[PDB]
Amino acid sequence: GKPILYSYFRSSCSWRVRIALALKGIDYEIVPINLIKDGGQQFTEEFQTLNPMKQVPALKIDGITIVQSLAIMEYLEETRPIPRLLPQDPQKRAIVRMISDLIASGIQPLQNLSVLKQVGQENQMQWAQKVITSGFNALEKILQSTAGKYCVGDEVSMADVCLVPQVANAERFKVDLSPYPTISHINKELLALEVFQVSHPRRQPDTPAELR
Amino acid sequence: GKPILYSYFRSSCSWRVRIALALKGIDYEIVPINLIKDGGQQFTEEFQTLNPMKQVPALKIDGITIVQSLAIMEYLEETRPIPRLLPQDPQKRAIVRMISDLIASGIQPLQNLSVLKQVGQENQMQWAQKVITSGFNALEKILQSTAGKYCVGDEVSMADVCLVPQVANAERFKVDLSPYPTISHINKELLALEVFQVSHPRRQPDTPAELR
Ligand SMILES: N[C@@H](CCC(=O)N[C@@H](CS)C(=O)NCC(=O)O)C(=O)O
Ligand SMILES: N[C@@H](CCC(=O)N[C@@H](CS)C(=O)NCC(=O)O)C(=O)O
Repeated sequence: GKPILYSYFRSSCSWRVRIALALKGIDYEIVPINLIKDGGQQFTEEFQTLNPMKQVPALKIDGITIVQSLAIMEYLEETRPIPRLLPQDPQKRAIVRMISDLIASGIQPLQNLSVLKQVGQENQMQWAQKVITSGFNALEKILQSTAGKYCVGDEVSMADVCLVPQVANAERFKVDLSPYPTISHINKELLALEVFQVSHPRRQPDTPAELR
Repeated sequence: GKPILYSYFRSSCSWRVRIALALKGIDYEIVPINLIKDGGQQFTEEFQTLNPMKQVPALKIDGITIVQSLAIMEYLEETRPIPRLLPQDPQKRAIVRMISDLIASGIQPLQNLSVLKQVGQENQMQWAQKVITSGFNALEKILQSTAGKYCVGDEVSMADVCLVPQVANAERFKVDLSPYPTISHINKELLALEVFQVSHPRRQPDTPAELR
């Protein structure tokens, strides 16, 4: 059977994996998990047995179940090598992983749904904006040394796969991107590639009709 | 020159790297970065040029500067292969990375100093406890399927290197570990190994005298 991705249309972490799967040419099926309706499907007993962390994505592939988007992408990289998400040179690989982790560990978790719920309605917007602006202040500086056409040199990497979904989140939270011209430029360049379009939140099984 | 690690004695993420460096037998120097005194040395202009994200660890090695503890550890794994932080089988590698990311992306960032400062004095303790108990609820369930002597089978891996420092944080935040017998058992087993002792917060250049 085809690999099965458990995804939510609006989920940044899910988008990451959908981009990687498109990049690697892997035909997969999606099982949508609605993260918001009736408290969220991620809390169901069935989904909790799939991922005790109660998050998407989860990928069933090659007879196993993998959670954590970067762990998934590293698995895909090791088993379906081309196109490469990571370059061959260990020093350049470290830079790609550094940027991916800055986003995936340093920004996204602090603006995740469950965290925003704990912050509360009155402060969640400002909180999300602060986390993202702080992260992008740093990332924009780093990209001055690392970026070519893309985040790390001239080939698409895992850092780019993390960048686009986090920038879309920045737009959703009404963050001013004008002080981040390099993030902005690279984001536009990546969005011109088919693998970032076919995988897009507005083209998902579970995209609400009003957003298609 | 020897590799230079920028570290804080109490930093969980720094401990990770110190364990990996000990594991790989790499002789290194530490430059302490005091994260608390006078607002924190991580905000100095000099440290900001080292790491715009204003966090430890940072490692200078082989003529480059790497930030992000998991990116550092993956670099060390690729360049100094034994003892292995990741197993040879891509499916087992995915499990090690999943657990490492659960901790490093799913728990630690939400109990980091800068986040606790934004939560505020009145709520930070309860916040940290909630994040850690939620993460450990999930992790303890996952380890039921994955763990042998250690988090993933019978060889120490990157998941173990992430586990111990996060458990020490759990102790510092007064989290009840009694419902986590597998995390507790594995933690005790790893703490019996020299590489987790030589690297310990209480044996650092910058350990306050009262804690030595
Ligand atoms: N570090 C993770 C985080 C996964 C995650 O936070 N997923 C979000 C969607 S982007 C989620 O399922 N949140 C559910 C919730 O907050 O209740 C990974 O990269 O897979
Ligand atoms: N994802 C990171 C996080 C690094 C991090 O949060 N470091 C903490 C120490 S454990 C820090 O320097 N915090 C400084 C602050 O919060 O101002 C990594 O694994 O290196």
